Amino acid sequence: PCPPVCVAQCVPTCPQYCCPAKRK
Repeated sequence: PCPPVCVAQCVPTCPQYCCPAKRK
């Protein structure tokens, strides 16, 4: 599951699938 720090920041500890990629 994605933690709030991943939603606000794409840190290295965060799961790649949770990182919010600014694109579409």
